Amino acid sequence: MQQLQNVIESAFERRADITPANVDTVTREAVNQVIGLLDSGALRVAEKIDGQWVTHQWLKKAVLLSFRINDNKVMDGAETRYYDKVPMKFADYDEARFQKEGFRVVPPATVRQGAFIARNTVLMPSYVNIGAYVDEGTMVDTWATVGSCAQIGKNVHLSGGVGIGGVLEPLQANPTIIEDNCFIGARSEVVEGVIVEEGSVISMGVYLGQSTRIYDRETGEIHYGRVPAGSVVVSGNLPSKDGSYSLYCAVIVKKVDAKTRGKVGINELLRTID
Amino acid sequence: MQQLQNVIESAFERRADITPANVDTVTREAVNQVIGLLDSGALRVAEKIDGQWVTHQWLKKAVLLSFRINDNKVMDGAETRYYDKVPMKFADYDEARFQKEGFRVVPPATVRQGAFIARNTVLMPSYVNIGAYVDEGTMVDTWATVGSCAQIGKNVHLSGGVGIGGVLEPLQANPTIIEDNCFIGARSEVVEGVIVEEGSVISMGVYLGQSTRIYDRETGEIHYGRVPAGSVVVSGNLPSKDGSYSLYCAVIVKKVDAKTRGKVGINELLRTID
Amino acid sequence: MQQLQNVIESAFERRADITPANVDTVTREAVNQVIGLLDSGALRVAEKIDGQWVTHQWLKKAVLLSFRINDNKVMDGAETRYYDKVPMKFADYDEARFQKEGFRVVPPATVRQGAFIARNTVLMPSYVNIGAYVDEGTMVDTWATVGSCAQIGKNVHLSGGVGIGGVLEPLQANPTIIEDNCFIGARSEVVEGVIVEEGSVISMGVYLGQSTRIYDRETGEIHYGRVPAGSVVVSGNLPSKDGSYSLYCAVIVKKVDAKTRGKVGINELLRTID
Ligand SMILES: CC(C)(COP(=O)(O)OP(=O)(O)OC[C@H]1O[C@@H](n2cnc3c(N)ncnc32)[C@H](O)[C@@H]1OP(=O)(O)O)[C@@H](O)C(=O)NCCC(=O)NCCNC(=O)CCC(=O)O
Ligand SMILES: CC(C)(COP(=O)(O)OP(=O)(O)OC[C@H]1O[C@@H](n2cnc3c(N)ncnc32)[C@H](O)[C@@H]1OP(=O)(O)O)[C@@H](O)C(=O)NCCC(=O)NCCNC(=O)CCC(=O)O
Ligand SMILES: CC(C)(COP(=O)(O)OP(=O)(O)OC[C@H]1O[C@@H](n2cnc3c(N)ncnc32)[C@H](O)[C@@H]1OP(=O)(O)O)[C@@H](O)C(=O)NCCC(=O)NCCNC(=O)CCC(=O)O
Ligand SMILES: N[C@@H](CCCCC(=O)O)C(=O)O
Ligand SMILES: N[C@@H](CCCCC(=O)O)C(=O)O
Ligand SMILES: N[C@@H](CCCCC(=O)O)C(=O)O
Repeated sequence: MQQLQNVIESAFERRADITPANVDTVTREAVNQVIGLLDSGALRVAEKIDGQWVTHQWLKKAVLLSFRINDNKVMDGAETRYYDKVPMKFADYDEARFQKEGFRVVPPATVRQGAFIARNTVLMPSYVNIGAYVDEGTMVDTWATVGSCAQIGKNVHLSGGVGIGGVLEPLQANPTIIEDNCFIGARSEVVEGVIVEEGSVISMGVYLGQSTRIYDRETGEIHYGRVPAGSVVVSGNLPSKDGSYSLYCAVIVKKVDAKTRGKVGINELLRTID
Repeated sequence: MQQLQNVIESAFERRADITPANVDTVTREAVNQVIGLLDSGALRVAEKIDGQWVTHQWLKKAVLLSFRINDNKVMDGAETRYYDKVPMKFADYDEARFQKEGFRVVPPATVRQGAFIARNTVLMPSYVNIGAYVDEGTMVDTWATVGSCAQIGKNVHLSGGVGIGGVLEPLQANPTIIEDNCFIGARSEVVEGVIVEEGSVISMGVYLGQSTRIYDRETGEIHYGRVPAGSVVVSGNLPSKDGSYSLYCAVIVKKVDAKTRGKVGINELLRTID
Repeated sequence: MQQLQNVIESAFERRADITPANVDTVTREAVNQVIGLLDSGALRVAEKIDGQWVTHQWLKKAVLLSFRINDNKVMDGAETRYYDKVPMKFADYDEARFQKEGFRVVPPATVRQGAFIARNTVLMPSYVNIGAYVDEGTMVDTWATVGSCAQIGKNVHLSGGVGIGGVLEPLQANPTIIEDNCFIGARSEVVEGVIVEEGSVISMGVYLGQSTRIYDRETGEIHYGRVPAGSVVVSGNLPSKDGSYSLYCAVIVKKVDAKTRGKVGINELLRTID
């Protein structure tokens, strides 16, 4: 990986001057290799280590560079045409590979090459962008989007119309991360490297970014950037000092319980069979 | 229907042990028949009877079982491939059938087999899941989603990015129902068997589930699970006891009037011609 | 343009009696010409003149008439079929034209014919409807929608799941307009001819329509229908007179600054190369 990491970090510095025509064979083959590993799950943009999520910036750099080294090509849709430079992950798969890989892909769900999809996941019509990692047993419901380099844990349920922030535009320092066993309610959005800790339940229409106050009504504590494991979060507002208006905020109303669990469970019958 | 209802309710009990390989010819043919009837409108998951919506649980059971009896197959997209077990409703249609059926399907709108689409409807790019029923003159605007088994009335307008809850995952007791002549504003969501009574207008960004308080500012009455016919609903918040924060709620601000009607009308010129 | 404007305004009056069969060759060829010009950018539905946006109603009329003069046709998807009357903009393009045109179209992004897409734009999977105009350097992120006749400025960033109001259904007087250099946050919606003035930043989950109060906490001034240039807008609520509840509103919390700019920048490396 040093043999790759090196070439990669070298080119990034020259990013604005590289183009699909002036790029040297070395750098091209390397970025190519790195994208192929992300696509495999062999490498991943962010990892939890010693109980801390860490970002491998050189891997974000390679994702970025792929856009400088590759040229667009016409892609043939059936009733229309496309012109883009990132290949479709599943375009070369056959039943054997799909069977071997063990996930379900509902038309017209789409995934870019360079994204990792784990066994036993179900992708309803949705989008998974380059460099993302989607772990085992997770469902990505209709019109949801897993942003560039985003990290989705095992057994997570991303409801309909949910958006998980990328790192490409706007440019971001760290990917967005949703830990294991979380449920993200319909039309909610999690962006800007916010971390939703495991086993948490985010309600519908909840918008979390670095400037969002996650208010714990119990303790009076206000969080920023992260949702403490096992929380149930809903939309609310906090009043101005004069009380003349109030602004949006996320409110932790309680810890997940049986009652909550009743409404957010994963349906095993929909998962992979034997 | 007893000849079908019977086999169906028998297998459901053995749901976890059935698989596409061990399933007996009988049960397979039956589930198959039942799905074909839902697809026709001949049967429907929930029906209003004596002015009460009622759920036919055995029909929800068959929808569920279809996922145990059928195996995935590679579906050929143009630029990509899919692997799933529910056929595409329109894959076998020709102009004659489309002409005869009388609705409009805008690419890349997609509908699963087992869903009923009525005459004179317009599907912008969106998703309609198995077992759903969409009645006459309704428009499903861009990126909207009609969840599994959901019931949509006649002349309804589901705006852009609207989501109507399914019953598959999370698993639900009753489907979500939107009665006739309702207008659901952009990016709103209605889930968990909530019922929106006829002629109601839901504003943009309104999220309704069983735990959502639908507050009538006029009467002071708080509803749960249903929107009284002819209401105009918008987002709001209710203050904590200490007044230190407030939480999301839906507010009935008034009864539909000419003024309202001015903003939510169906455009007949877009509907079917002669 | 008078030779077209004339025929157009004549037919519109007879809109309900025209059909794909009874329509005269003249009116057909004209509507056809007018749609071809909108598609080219040669004509546009709304234009800023003397620092005021103005709507060319006759052009909205032609868009409307196209739905009366054209008949549906089966469109062949790969795994499914469609039945509609507005052709796909890119169906006839080849690499040369795409290269010449200079924008990027990510599968399965879709655009109707009669919509203008400018050089150096990037369309992630999304929808651009007939008569819309999307200016230079703009990005339309995943699942966003540019409504019928909507006007999007240069270098604008429409985030994921964003919806920009159309004028077809419900029927609208004026198109929705987003001026140059604006950033519209994830899952927000701008409809009903509201105008977002240049260089403004709309946060996530902000819903703006004619009845939305845009409250300036600094001045105490409440706007309706427009976002003053350079504002940063977020969701909030305003309290009832009795203080027994509060209702949704948009709050201008500040003027764009370096801090803001840090979170909303366009990524030039993603744009067109040389
Ligand atoms: C978060 C919930 C699970 C509710 O938590 P719960 O049921 O365990 O707890 P409750 O006791 O009901 O609520 C605790 C407090 O929170 C408040 N609360 C809970 N949920 C709330 C909500 N959504 N809005 C406002 N307040 C809420 C309660 O009013 C209560 O108030 P208080 O404690 O002060 O008296 C629920 O609100 C929710 O968000 N469910 C998820 C909905 C969802 O996303 N469903 C997916 C849609 N299904 C589909 O198939 C869609 C398909 C598609 O769109 O494509
Ligand atoms: C609900 C409305 C129709 C407004 O109701 P109305 O116009 O009949 O009533 P009003 O008199 O304006 O409002 C009554 C009260 O409700 C409040 N109110 C109304 N609408 C409100 C809103 N959206 N937000 C907050 N308050 C609102 C008013 O401020 C007023 O306050 P009060 O009475 O206390 O003084 C409107 O707000 C609305 O939601 N319209 C629907 C918007 C929509 O979904 N459009 C579809 C978008 N069009 C497209 O083409 C999108 C395309 C795509 O996304 O793909
Ligand atoms: C508007 C912001 C940029 C924040 O403005 P800022 O960072 O310049 O200013 P701040 O100093 O943080 O905020 C000023 C005031 O507004 C409040 N505020 C700011 N943003 C807020 C928000 N989102 N919610 C609530 N309050 C907010 C602050 O709390 C602060 O309060 P006060 O001044 O009274 O003390 C941010 O909130 C925001 O909306 N960012 C855009 C998020 C977004 O849409 N990202 C796109 C997602 N990225 C992807 O890749 C998605 C992919 C996909 O979905 O497909
Ligand atoms: N907000 C998105 C934009 C992706 C752009 C991808 C492309 O240009 O191909 C993200 O950061 O992931
Ligand atoms: N929330 C959605 C999930 C559908 C899953 C369909 C599938 O697995 O094929 C619903 O209940 O309708
Ligand atoms: N709300 C949308 C509906 C578009 C309908 C287009 C069609 O019928 O083909 C708009 O006004 O743009």
